[PDB]
Amino acid sequence: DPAPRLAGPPVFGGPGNDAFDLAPVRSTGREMLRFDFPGVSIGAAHYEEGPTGATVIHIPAGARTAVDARGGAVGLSGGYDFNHAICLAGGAGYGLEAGAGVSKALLERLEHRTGFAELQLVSSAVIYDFSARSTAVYPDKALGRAALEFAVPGEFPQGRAGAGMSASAGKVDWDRTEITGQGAAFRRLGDVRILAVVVPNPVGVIVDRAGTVVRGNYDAQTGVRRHPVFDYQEAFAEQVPPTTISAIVTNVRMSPVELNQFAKQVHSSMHRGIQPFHTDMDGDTLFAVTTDEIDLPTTPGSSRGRLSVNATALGAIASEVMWDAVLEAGK
Amino acid sequence: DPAPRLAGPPVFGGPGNDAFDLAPVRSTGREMLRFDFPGVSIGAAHYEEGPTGATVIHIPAGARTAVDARGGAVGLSGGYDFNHAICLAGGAGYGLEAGAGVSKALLERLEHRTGFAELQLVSSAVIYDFSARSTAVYPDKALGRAALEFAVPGEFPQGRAGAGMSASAGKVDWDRTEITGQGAAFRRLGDVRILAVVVPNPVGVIVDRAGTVVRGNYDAQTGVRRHPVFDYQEAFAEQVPPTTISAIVTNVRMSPVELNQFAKQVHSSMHRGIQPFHTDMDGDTLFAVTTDEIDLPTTPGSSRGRLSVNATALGAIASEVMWDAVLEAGK
Amino acid sequence: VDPAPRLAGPPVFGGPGNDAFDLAPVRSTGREMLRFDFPGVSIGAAHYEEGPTGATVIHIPAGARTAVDARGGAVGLSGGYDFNHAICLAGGAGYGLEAGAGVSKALLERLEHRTGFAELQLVSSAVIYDFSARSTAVYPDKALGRAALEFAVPGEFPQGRAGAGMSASAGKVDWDRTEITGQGAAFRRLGDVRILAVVVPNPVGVIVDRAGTVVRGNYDAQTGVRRHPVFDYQEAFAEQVPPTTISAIVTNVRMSPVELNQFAKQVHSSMHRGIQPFHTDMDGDTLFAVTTDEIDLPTTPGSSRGRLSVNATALGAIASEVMWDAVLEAGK
Amino acid sequence: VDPAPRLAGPPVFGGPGNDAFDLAPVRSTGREMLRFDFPGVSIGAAHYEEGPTGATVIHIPAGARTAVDARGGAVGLSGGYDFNHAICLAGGAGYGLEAGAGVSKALLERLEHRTGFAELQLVSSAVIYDFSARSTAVYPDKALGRAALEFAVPGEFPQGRAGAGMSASAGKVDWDRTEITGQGAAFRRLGDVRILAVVVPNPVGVIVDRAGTVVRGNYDAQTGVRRHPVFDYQEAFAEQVPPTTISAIVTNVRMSPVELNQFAKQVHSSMHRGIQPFHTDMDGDTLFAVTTDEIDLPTTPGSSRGRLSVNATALGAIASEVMWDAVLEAGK
Repeated sequence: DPAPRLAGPPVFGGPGNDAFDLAPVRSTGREMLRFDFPGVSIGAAHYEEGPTGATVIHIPAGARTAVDARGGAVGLSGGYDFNHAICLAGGAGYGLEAGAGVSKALLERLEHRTGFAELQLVSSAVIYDFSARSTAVYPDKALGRAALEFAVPGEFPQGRAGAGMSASAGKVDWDRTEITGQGAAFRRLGDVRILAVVVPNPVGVIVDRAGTVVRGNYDAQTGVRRHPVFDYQEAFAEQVPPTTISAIVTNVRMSPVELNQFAKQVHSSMHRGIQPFHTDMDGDTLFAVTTDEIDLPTTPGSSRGRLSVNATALGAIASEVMWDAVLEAGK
Repeated sequence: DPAPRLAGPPVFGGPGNDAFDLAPVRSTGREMLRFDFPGVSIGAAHYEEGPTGATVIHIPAGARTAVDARGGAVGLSGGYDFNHAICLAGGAGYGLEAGAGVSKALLERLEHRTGFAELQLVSSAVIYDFSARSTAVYPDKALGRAALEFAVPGEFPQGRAGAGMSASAGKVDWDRTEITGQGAAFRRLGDVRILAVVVPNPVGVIVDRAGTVVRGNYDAQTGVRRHPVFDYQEAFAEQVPPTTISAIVTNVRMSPVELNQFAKQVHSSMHRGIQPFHTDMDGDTLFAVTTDEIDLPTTPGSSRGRLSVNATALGAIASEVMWDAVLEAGK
Repeated sequence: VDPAPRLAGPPVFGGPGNDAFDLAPVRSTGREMLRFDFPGVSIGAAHYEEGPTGATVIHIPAGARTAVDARGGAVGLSGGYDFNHAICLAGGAGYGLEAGAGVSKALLERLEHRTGFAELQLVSSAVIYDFSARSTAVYPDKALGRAALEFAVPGEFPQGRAGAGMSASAGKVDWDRTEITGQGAAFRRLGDVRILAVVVPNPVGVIVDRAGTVVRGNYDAQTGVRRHPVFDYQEAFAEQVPPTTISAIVTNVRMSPVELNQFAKQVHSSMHRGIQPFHTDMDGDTLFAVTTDEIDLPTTPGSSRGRLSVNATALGAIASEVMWDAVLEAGK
Repeated sequence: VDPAPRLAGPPVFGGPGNDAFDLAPVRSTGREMLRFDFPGVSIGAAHYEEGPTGATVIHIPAGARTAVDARGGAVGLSGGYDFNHAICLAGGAGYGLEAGAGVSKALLERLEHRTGFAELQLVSSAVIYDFSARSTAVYPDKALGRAALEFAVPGEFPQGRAGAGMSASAGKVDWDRTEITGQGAAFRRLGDVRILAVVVPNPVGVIVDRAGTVVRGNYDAQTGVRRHPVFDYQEAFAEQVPPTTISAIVTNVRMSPVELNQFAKQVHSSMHRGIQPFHTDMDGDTLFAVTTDEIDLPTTPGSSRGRLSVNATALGAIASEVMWDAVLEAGK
C-alpha cells in the first residue's frame, strides 16, 4: 500500500517555545480541499520549529454544539454547548493555550463587550504530538490567534498542516508509528451540507473500507502494516503468563438531544476507520456542530423507506464523510 | 450471500401473556457453543407463543461490572457495578420483568438473607421484538426464573434462542428487516478467557470483516442487501427538499476505571459489525464483566511491542470476540 | 418540644420471604391525607403488613417528560426513562423493582395489549433498602405494584407510614440510633402553576428543619436527643484515626429537556438542606423531575421583583421549598 | 447586627480590555490571612487592580488524584483532569481560563521542558463570570496565572477580596440587589487528617448561615435587609404568571477513584446549605475534590460512636462543614 512514514524514536531533551523567535506559518498542507459552506471558515497555522500547529473552525454567528469526549485521556477546554470557534491543536495539554489566542481575538472583534449573551465561546481539544519530534515547542496563544487570522471560507489544507503537523498512528510500539496528518471531507445533498474535520493521532491504526491497514503499525523488518490486534493477541499468549480530535459540522436543525446522540453515533462510527479506538490511552473528542439552517421533514418517509429521513439517517451519512476525512489524513 | 430471513409486515392486534397457558421452553437454538469458563453459567428460555425469550448469564460468586448504555432508546434495570446475573430479554420494557424472576430465585437460594453485602444483584436489558411477530407475549417473571433454572456452565445456544428468538436487523423499512438471533464466541489466550454474548436487534445491518452486508435491509425486488447509508443518502437527496444488548465477560482483573473504559472501547468497536450503531433509535447496552482472577503484568512489554500487554490490548482482543458473536447471531 | 423517638430497633437482616405468606395488598392511608388539585396525576400507595413494606405509584396517563437525577452511590433504578406514564417508588431494595413490573403489566392490559412504539407504557422505578427496619424478607412484588396502581387516585396522598414509606428510616451512623421516617408530600399552587413533591427519605443522614434542628434520625437513647451525624463522625475520626431517598417533583410548567434536567439537579441538591449528609456513597438517592407541559413561562424573565425572576431557576427554588416541606412531613 | 451592604452597583457589561493597560500582577492579601499546616499544598492569589479581577492557584507539585463535579448549567472548565499538579480558579468568564495556561507553561519550564507522559504538568481551571461587578473587560491572562503560581506559598490563604474572589458577587434575581462576596478558605486537622476548603462564591443565589439567615446577596436597598430569593421568585410568579461557585476540597486521606468521585458529589451538594439556590442553570458550579493520598482510613468503619462512623462518607460530612465555613468567610 502506501509508502511508510515512520515517525522514528522519541527524542526528549529538546528546546521549548522561549528558545526560538517563533513565526507562525499559514499551513497549506499537501493540497487544498475547497467546499461551499457559508458561515464556516477554517484557519490553520504551524511553527516549523515544532513542527506543531493548530487548526481553527470559526463560525462567527455561533453554533449549537455537542461534545463526545469518549476517550480515556482527553485534553479539552470549554466543551461548550454553543461555540464561535473550535480549536484543535498539538502540544498535549499545553496546546489548549492556542484556544486562548482565539478567544482573545474574538473578544477584541466584539469591542470588549461582555454581556452574558455575547461571550465568545471557544472549545479546544489537543493531541500529544511530542513523541513524533525532538522539540518541546507547543501551540501557544500567538499561534491560535494566527490560525484564526488565517481563517477563510471554503478551504481546508490536507495533510501535514495545522494540528496535523506531527500527528501519528499505531502505538503498540514506537518503532512502528507513522505520521498521519489532518483531513477533511465535504458532502452536499439537496440543501444539506456536512463537513468533517479530523486530526487522527490514534493509538490504533487507520483502516480503509476494505479492511486494509493503510497507516500505522508499519514494521520495517517486513515492509507490512499489521492490525494491532495481531500484536496484542500474541503478546498475551506470550506474557500472560510467561487520540483523535474531530468535528462534524452540518446545517441541519437538531434539538439538543438529537445533536448529542448524533455526536455519539458519528464518533462510534470512527471505530470503522481507526482501530482500536476509544481506548484508555486515547483522548478521543468529537464536536458535533449545527448551524441550524435546514429543517428535516416532520415525517421520515421517502421512496427509499418509511424510516429514511431523520437524524439517525443524517448520522449515517455524516459517518461516511468522517471516514473519508480520516483516509485523507492518512494518505 | 445468505438466504433471506425477512421478518414481514407488522401484525398488531395479537394476544398477550394471560391469553395462554404459557410453558417455558429450554432454548437450544441451531447449535450449541461449548466453552470452558468456570464460574459462568448461561441459561436461555423462550415462549413459543411469542416467540420471545430471555437469556441469563449467571455468575454465582458475583462479578464487577461496567455498563455502557450508549444508545438513545435504552431499556435497562439495575445497571449495577457488581452482578450475580445479567438478564437479556425481548418484550421491550415489559421484558425487564424477566430479571425479577431471576432476582427472586437468587434470594430464595440465599435463604432470604438481606444484609447489604448479600443482596443478589441482577442487571437486565431488553430489545423491542414486537414488530417481528403477531402476539404481545413478553418475557415475564416466570420466564426469567426458568432461564436461570436452565443455566449450565460452558454452553450457549446460538441463533433463535432465548432473547434472540425474534431479534431482527435493518430497519430503514420494515419490508427489508430480517430475523437475526443471538450469538456467542469465546477465546482463551494463555490463562485469559473472553466470552462475548450478543442479541443484535439493530436499526442497522450486520456487516462482516470484508465489509459485506450479511443480515438486514434485504430487498426482495433485487435479491440483495444494501448498507443503510445508500438508502439514507438517496432519501435526503429526494426529500430535503422535495437495539443491541450484549455482554463481554473476562477473567482479567481491571480496576473500575479500566473496566469502564474497556466497556466503552468494546462497545464502540461493534460499529464495525453493526452499521449504523449507537443511534437515537437504538437502546444499545453493553455489560463488561470481570471475574477478577488473572493479573495483567505491571509493565506492558512483550516481543510484540513496548505497549502490547494492557487493558486496551485486552479490549482490542475482546472486540474481535464480540464481532465473531455478532456474526454468529446473523448466520 | 423535641419529637418522641421512633427507633427502628436492632436489625437481623433476614426472615421469611414473600411466599411464606398469603400476601394481601392493603391500601395505605398513613397518618393523614394530603388533598390537592392537580388533574392528570394520581397517586396510589399499597403495603404488605407482613413486611411491613410498600410501594407508591404516581400515574400520569398522558405520559410526561421526565429527568432523572440518580446522584447517590447505591442507586436501585429501573427504566429511568425520559418520558413516563408512571413512577413507582418501593421498598425491598433491588427486589422491589419488581413492583414497577406490576404497574407496567397493568398498563399494557389497559392498552388492550397494543405494542406499537407510541403505545409502549413506560414506568420508571426506584427503591429503598428497608430490610434493616424489620425482621422479614418480604418485598414489593408485581402484585403490590399492580395494587398501588389500582388504588391510585387524583388529589390525595397518604402521609407517614404508607406505601414505600412503611419501613423507611433515617440516621445510620449506628443502627441503634436509626428512626422510622415515612413518606411525605407537599403541594403549592401559584395561580395556575402547580408543584407537587413526593419523597421517601430512607437516608444515611438525618432530617433537619429550617432552623437547623435535627428532627428525625440519629436519636441517642442514652442522651434523649438527636445530634447532627457530623458530631459522631468527627469524634469517631479522633478516636480511630489518631496521629437512600427516592423522590419526585411534578409540575405543570413546560420546560425543555435541558431546563428540566438542570431543574432536577437543582431541586435534588436542595434536599441536602433537609437531609444531612445526603448524596453519599451509602445512599441511592434518586429524584424524578416530571413536567406535564401545560403552562408556558413568559418569554422574558422580568417582573417587579427583578430582571431575572421568572424562569426555570425560579421555579426550581420554589419547588425546592415544596420538597423540603414534603421531607418534613415524612419525618413528622 | 445585620452585615453592612456591599452592593456591586449597576452593570454596564463592557469597558477597556487588557491591552488598554500596562497590567502588573498584584499579590493579593485580602482582609485577613488564614494560616494552616498542610505540607505539599501551596496557594497563590494575584489580581489586576484595573479589572478588578484575579486568579487563585492551588499548587500540589507531587500531583494529586482529583474528581471534578461540574454540576452547574453554565460551567467554564479547562482540563478537568483526574490527576492535577495545580487547580486554577479565576474571574473573567471563559476568557479567564487563560490564567491556567500561564500556570501550565510555568510548570513546563520548572520541568526543564521535559514532555514525557509521566512529566506532563496537569492544570485544571474553572472560572466565574465577574464582568457585571465592574466596568472593564480585563480578564485573568497567562501572565496573571503565572504570577499567582509564583506567589503560591504553603499554609496561607488571603480571605475576602483577593485572587479569583476580587469581583465575585452574590444574589442575582436583580442586579440592583447583588453584593460583592470574596473568596474564602477554612481548614481542620483531626489528628493527622487534614481538610482544606477553598471557595469562590459568585452565585445566582445568596449566602446563608447555619441559622438560615441570609448574610450576603439579595440586599434590597429599599428595605435594608436581605430576603431569601424564593420570596422574590414566588412574588414574581404570582405577578407574571397569573391564572457560579468554583471550589476545591483538598484532603490527605486516601480515597479510591470511586470514593473520591462520590465524596466530590456529596460535598458539592452540601453547599446548597450555605448557597441558595445552588446548582442552577444560570450557575457554572464546579467543585474539585483532591486527595494527596497520605493517610489510610481503617479497613473497617467502626468506632465507639457507631458501626458506620469511619469511612469516606464520614469524611465527606466533616469536609462539608469545613466548606460551609469557607463560604461564610467569603461572604463575611
